[PDB]
Amino acid sequence: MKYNNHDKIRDFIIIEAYMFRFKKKVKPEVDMTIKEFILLTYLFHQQENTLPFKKIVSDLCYKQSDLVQHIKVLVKHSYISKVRSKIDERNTYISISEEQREKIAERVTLFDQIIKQFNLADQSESQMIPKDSKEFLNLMMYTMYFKNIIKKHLTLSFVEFTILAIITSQNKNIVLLKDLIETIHHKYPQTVRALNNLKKQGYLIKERSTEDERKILIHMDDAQQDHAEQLLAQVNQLLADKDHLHLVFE
Repeated sequence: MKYNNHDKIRDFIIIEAYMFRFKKKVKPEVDMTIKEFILLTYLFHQQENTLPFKKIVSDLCYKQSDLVQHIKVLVKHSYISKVRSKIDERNTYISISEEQREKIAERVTLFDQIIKQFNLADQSESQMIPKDSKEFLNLMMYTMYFKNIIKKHLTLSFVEFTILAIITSQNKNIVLLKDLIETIHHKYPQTVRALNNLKKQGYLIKERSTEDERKILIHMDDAQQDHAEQLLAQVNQLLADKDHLHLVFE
């Protein structure tokens, strides 16, 4: 009861789910945020001992407003220092001394270990999963990139799209709502609302059994299958030849 296709959409679904599990287990046990670990990973992997802030804003998928504070946190904690631009004085440059690059390196080595240990304790079934900080960074950026594309070219949310894709790969087979909810990382509220909107718009059928009214059946008829197919096809095109798993490094 999974996404039965080996395209880039499958990549997103797998990674998005992995990131959910990772966050769930790690965020409570560690005081440094995941975004903070990713910023440090980025900063570690690049030669200049000094860079323009706008370079970080452009290289990663985070909005600038979501970076300003974590830079402050990283600064406050001596991982980096900030210098004002001598040209457009409203701009900023981040500097990394030999002493700071060392504090960063150890911190990224810790992240490497956290990822490794998580993978060992996790149902690491797929080969997709990040193996170290650099890979984690890239795959995390892919989920953000995938999501931006969804809201730019479609009217559906990324959750509704996930659900549509999963059901579409069932080739007309009937799926039970509770089997669907059990298989995905998304919770009941979000899932049901996604299905109700998908039904309403006409993407799929959501009906109840007539003898065992307890079961909620989800599936698509010929027409709907066809449309969904085209749709998954368009999206896969949009993500075509982009080195989606290496948007930042390598």
